[PDB]
Amino acid sequence: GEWEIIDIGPFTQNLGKFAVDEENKIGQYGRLTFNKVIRPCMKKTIYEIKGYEYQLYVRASDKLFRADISEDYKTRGRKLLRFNGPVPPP
Amino acid sequence: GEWEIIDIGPFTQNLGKFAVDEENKIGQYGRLTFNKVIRPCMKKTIYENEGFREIKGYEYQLYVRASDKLFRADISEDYKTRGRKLLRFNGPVPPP
Repeated sequence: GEWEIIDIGPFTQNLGKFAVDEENKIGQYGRLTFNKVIRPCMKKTIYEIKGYEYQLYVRASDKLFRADISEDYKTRGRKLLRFNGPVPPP
Repeated sequence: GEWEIIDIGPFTQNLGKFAVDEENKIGQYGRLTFNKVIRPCMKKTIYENEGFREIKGYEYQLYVRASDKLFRADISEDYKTRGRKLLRFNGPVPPP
């Protein structure tokens, strides 16, 4: 596992939207409206690379949540691993 | 507030010792034996930007292994006073 901080550009905002979409299907937090992914955004590269994990602070419905997203290198499948909160801002 | 990942040498391990020593003083857990601060460790540099710019202090987000479990500890330090404070200590958490 190697870690880096990545920026919060539209590619990163997409992962936030994915987190919210997936959590909305699960329904534990009710109906969330995605607002924004905030800093800091972290990315772990899992090793030859197997895939990645992104740790995000996602603001949905004016609340902040922690979402972890896994991404497989070969298949490019993504999965929401964790989604909890509300948490205070970092 | 600029963030960076910091390495896990003695300064970092002693932030981890701080966190464990403080938590043990609180006593809500059974006695925690400090093992190690693991990667990643994040450092937030807190700047004052209005007027003469300067670094006021730092906040650190740590993963600390203690009694073979992992905990999350956030620590702030004021540079001028050397005031180090345990902002939060939660756990056990799953590994990053």
